[PDB]
Amino acid sequence: KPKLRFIERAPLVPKVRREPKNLSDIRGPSTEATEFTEGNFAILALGGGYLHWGHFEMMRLTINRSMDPKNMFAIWRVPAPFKPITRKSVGHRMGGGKGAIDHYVTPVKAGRLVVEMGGRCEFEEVQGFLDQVAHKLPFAAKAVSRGTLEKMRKDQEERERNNQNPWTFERIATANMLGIRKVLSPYDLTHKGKYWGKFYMPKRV
Amino acid sequence: YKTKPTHGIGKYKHLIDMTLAESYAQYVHNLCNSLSIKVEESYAMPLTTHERVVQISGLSATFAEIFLEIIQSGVRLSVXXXXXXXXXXXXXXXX
Amino acid sequence: RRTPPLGPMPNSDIDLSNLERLEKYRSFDRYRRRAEQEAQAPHWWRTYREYFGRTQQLLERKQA
Amino acid sequence: KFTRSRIPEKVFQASPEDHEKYGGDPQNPHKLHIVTRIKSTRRRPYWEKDIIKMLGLEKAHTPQVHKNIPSVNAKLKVVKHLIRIKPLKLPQGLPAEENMSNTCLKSTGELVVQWHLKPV
Amino acid sequence: LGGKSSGRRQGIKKMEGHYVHAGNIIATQRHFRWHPGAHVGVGKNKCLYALEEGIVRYTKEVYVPHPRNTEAVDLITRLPKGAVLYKTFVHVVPAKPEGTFKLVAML
RNA sequence: CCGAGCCUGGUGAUAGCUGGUUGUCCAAGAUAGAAUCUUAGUUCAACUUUAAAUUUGCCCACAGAACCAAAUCCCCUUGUAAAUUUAACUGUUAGUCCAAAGAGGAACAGCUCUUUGGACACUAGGAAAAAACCUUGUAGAGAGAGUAAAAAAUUUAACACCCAUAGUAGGCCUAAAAGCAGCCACCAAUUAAGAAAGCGUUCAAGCUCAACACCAAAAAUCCCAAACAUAUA
RNA sequence: GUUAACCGUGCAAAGGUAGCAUAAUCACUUGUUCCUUAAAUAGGGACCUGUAUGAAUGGCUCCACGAGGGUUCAGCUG
RNA sequence: ACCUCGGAGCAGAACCCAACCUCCGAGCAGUACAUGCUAAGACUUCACCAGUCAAAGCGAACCUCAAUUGAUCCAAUAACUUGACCAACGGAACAAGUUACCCUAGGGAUAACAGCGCAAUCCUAUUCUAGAGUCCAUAUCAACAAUAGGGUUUACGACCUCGAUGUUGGAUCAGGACAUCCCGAUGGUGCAGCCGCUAUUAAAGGUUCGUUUGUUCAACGAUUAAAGUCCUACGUGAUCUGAGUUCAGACCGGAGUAAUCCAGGUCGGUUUCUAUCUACUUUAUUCCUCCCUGUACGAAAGGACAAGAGAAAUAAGG
RNA sequence: CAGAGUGUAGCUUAAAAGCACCCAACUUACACUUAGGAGAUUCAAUUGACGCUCUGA
Ligand SMILES: [Mg+2]
Ligand SMILES: [Mg+2]
Ligand SMILES: [Mg+2]
Ligand SMILES: [Mg+2]
Ligand SMILES: [Mg+2]
Ligand SMILES: [Mg+2]
Ligand SMILES: [Mg+2]
Ligand SMILES: [Mg+2]
Ligand SMILES: [Mg+2]
Ligand SMILES: [Mg+2]
Ligand SMILES: [Mg+2]
Ligand SMILES: [Mg+2]
Ligand SMILES: [Mg+2]
Ligand SMILES: [Mg+2]
Ligand SMILES: [Mg+2]
Ligand SMILES: [Mg+2]
Ligand SMILES: [Mg+2]
Ligand SMILES: [Mg+2]
Ligand SMILES: [Mg+2]
Ligand SMILES: [Mg+2]
Repeated sequence: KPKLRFIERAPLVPKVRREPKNLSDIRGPSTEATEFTEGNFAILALGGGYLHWGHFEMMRLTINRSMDPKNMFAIWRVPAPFKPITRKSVGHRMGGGKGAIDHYVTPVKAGRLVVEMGGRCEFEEVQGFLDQVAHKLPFAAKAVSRGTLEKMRKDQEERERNNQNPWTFERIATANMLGIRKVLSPYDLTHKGKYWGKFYMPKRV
Repeated sequence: YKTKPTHGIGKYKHLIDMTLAESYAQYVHNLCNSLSIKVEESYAMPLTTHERVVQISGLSATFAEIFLEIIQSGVRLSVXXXXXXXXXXXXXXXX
Repeated sequence: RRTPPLGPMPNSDIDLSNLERLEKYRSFDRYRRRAEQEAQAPHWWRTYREYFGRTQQLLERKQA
Repeated sequence: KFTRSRIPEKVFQASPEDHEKYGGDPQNPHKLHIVTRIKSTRRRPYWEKDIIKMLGLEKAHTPQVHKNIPSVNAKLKVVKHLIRIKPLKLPQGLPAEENMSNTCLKSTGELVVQWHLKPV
Repeated sequence: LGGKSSGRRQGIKKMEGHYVHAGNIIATQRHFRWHPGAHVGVGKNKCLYALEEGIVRYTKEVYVPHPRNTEAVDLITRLPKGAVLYKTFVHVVPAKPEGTFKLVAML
């Protein structure tokens, strides 16, 4: 059964507990689903964001429509929408408790592989629809092969090594020079430069 | 303290006729204990008749075979179904 | 800040992959003995002690 | 939350390249520091304000002489971004009781005793 | 709705190396974040206090529960055959000696 | 000037409310929390002032501060000079933005609510004008001097040319479904051309392709310094 | 239950009777239709889920009267 | 809705820390009856009051539980002792409505109008190619989504004004934007022609009169070339109206024991200013008729543009 | 029947030990506990000769 399965809105056994919006689950690099697990191609999330059910549905549909069925398969590597979003009744004033759970969403960070594809491949064929899917998604995304990813990583490494600018960000941060840690976050030692919010800056290093 | 090298020293959670039949059951249990197998449970099931059980889980074929042989070497047995003879006994497995 | 332990931590070797295979001290006495042994041993983390603290003959005997 | 920042100790270790770049030697390290306040305490945390005052670095561009030792260096590290530090290097011998009056810090941090305003 | 309870102000009142007189409370807690060690008592709150003049010290000592206290015993039994629990203990290390013989008179 | 007249007296009624509080000069001087018919106030605390007595005060370094990140506490040396107590008090106890960690709200607000740190309510220079961003604090005169912060950068979508015969209107399936309605197989003739990758055919046909040969913007009075690519950091 | 005479059943003290009714009568509400206008969220006449009508809190007719409030034929007039 | 007390998260590592933030609970039980006396030394819910722990000693043996509670004066008691859902829980010994008949002190520290921020909602444009369009994603529609922009809406916020700034409509006069309703100039067409649909450019000029209606709106009647969308304190009350509507009188329905109320209905209901200062106070469009012509175009039905001539209309100036 | 590793009772950086093990009682049974039980340097002066494991024939 090679095709994207149904990712249904909400969990069946729902959660009555209203989760307080920890936006940290968007921010930063993805701890979890970074490296390939038996798909050869993927959709790499370059920026963080909350994936809605609609988005998921779209991704399911499009891929299915353009899926070489006997040749190819497609995996889900983001879990199902599990983070509840609460919204107050329309136009009410501030206060009077928290809003009611309206829907559910999936947190995704930069580095997360949203979808995987594998099978007998045509690079062009995969890229076409995967790129479309990426574009459709609510963050900056990239249709990415294994080899391509590796190349990118290598390039990044080279950049890190190369730069003739004597001052890196990391050095400035950890060594505290200027009173600059007063401006910076405590997460700008872990992420260094690169990550500003949900966003990510591949070029700078 | 967290930041001290003696961090999780206290950590513990991660570490954590009838008469004859009965006798036979006991013996079986003892044997199981000796040979390092999980004895889950034992029952007291209802002329007269009397049944006893020794629930067992997890044992490799060769070892299992050996165990069976030892059991064989009175009353009766019932677990492939492996019955034998010399009230009642029934050592149900779960290999 | 997470510092690594200076020497080897206690309870490292015995946790293993599986818990259900081991013997466990079903008694208290054994546990007590183990504790005593541990106490007797030195450790790196200060700790209590830092702050406060023929054959023929045999044969004959056997015969007797 | 903004906090009192603790610096990793690898930051304060001179490489051979570093040595080459600057003047100092790893053996026979300089005894004293000329510490000058080059940047205002205003707009910095109160602990940094305190540190400057403890070092006596109240007038900017007016320099103080501090022992080079772990204790003094810890304070100096706290306000390193407010101060310029340079080794007190005495080309002639350090001031005796006869030469206490005639001295001159100069630029290039050197103390001098033979201070005559006439040229060579 | 619900409750808004005040902060409980519990925790350590005296740290390692502090000079602590007999009676001084050392650390207050709910449950045992620290346990009583040498010359240190326990009040009904589980609060730890000094039983003698001296210096506070903290140590990680092997923990054996009382046989009569059941739950601890059970836990111990559960552990694997080379495991030892360990727990933190607070001691007072006494300074001034209890006694000095003085000369009353020559009789 | 009747929701209860007018005058005199009690009556200088009472106001946690508003307004106002008059010579000079200097100095120290800012909003942790409590309760409270209480949040327009108050009284304790906290901070603040003075006069005393005093010995330590801040910076802090190894050790140390459960289990179920940033940091902090404790803290000897050390750099410094003050902090604790006693004696008298008043006044603040309706705060703002910026950075950071969070919470509510729209991952809205010059929005609301905590915490850590700045700044402002106190001069100056800058950021056009500017409270809160940055540089900078202890004072006065000079028709002296060195500096700090401090002046935004860009400009972007061409692309191939030629040549295309056959077993073959593969079969199975289809009324018919011929490289291309959907499956199975995807074999092969000459140099070389997929049992066919887009169109297109009612089905055929014709077009190609693969293969040989050739080599970023759009608002409501009227744009908004003037301008300038080139003599040496 | 059978728009329902009628049936079954409950509660009540009595269970809104005559009349009148989109009204000076919570809303729905430009209710629906006939008349009036070239054209009518106006006016008149009918109908009735008025779920919020109604009997000296007076209900319903109707003669005269009214600087009361609505609609209008004709004429007339900056 | 809540108002006292406790536990968990926010508040991840000494305490402390809010919200009409998120979640659990309590206002008791059970065992004793040395839950006897006293007492060094501490902690403390950021004050005080209340709470907590407690060595030794003297008397005796050989407490559990998280929260499980409440001051003073007064009562009741021979005395020991015991008295509140004083639950608004630091408690006034005992207290309700209503006020468009209202008054006073204040407040932009707190709303309605207006502005301002934001932009949820709303409006627009791209991207994307799902799907409609006998076939054919892009003549024309357009799903899921993505990226921008606007500030018409209803909100939200409470930053200026409560020693007032006059609030819906309408008249008068209009300045502006264009995101073009009309009149030009083009590109596509599922454009033969006539009529269309869509796209670029264009803001000179223009953008009807009535019935109803408080009204914007809306419907209908007649027109038209068109009968634009908006902004300007919902443009404009020291230029006007006051029909609504922000008061005093009154009814009908309802709510209320009643005074009296209703984001219910209906009749009535005073709109003041002599201008100090700024500002300012003489610089062509379009429709239709005729001809072309009943020609082009089309199989027929119908049916054109351009060039030309004539009449009108409005606007400006005499 | 020729070589190599050796050779404390099940097992040990034990030196006659401690762990293991057995019986009875309590235990449905297991487990715990309480009573009891049994066991060893293969043998002659660091050397030799009996016992295994292993590899050859
Ligand atoms: Mg007065
Ligand atoms: Mg001063
Ligand atoms: Mg604010
Ligand atoms: Mg505010
Ligand atoms: Mg009505
Ligand atoms: Mg009329
Ligand atoms: Mg009657
Ligand atoms: Mg009359
Ligand atoms: Mg206190
Ligand atoms: Mg005692
Ligand atoms: Mg009235
Ligand atoms: Mg009245
Ligand atoms: Mg007034
Ligand atoms: Mg205000
Ligand atoms: Mg104000
Ligand atoms: Mg289609
Ligand atoms: Mg335009
Ligand atoms: Mg007027
Ligand atoms: Mg006006
Ligand atoms: Mg009148």
